[PDB]
Amino acid sequence: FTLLEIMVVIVILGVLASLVVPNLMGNKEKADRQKVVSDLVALEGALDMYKLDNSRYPTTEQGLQAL
Amino acid sequence: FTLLEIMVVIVILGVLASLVVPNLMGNKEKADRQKVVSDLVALEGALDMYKLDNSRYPTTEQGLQAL
Repeated sequence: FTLLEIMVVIVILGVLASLVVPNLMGNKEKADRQKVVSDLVALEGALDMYKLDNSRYPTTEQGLQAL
Repeated sequence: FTLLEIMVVIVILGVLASLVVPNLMGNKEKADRQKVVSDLVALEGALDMYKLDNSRYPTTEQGLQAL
């Protein structure tokens, strides 16, 4: 109640917490790439639409907000 | 491949098919006249030849087949 209730658990605690290694850190950073690479085709491909109707692309100061 | 391969072309299709107006209909009907007018001189002029040898023209029921 004081020893068995504790000492047995102290082991179970560390035995549990020791061999529980879920994963790494930084996988999201790899995801940031495709998130931007996905934009690349989506950006140029979307701009091409505007390059069709107005037959041209927006100006720098005009920015992508024109899209 | 799905949008640029299509949307750009949908425009090019209509832009092409829209400003391609070749000509009218009925010019052949005008040609039917000269085709018959050409016969007129050719008919009488040809009949005149028969009006020379036999000194006269063929009969109605005899028709132009006599020529």
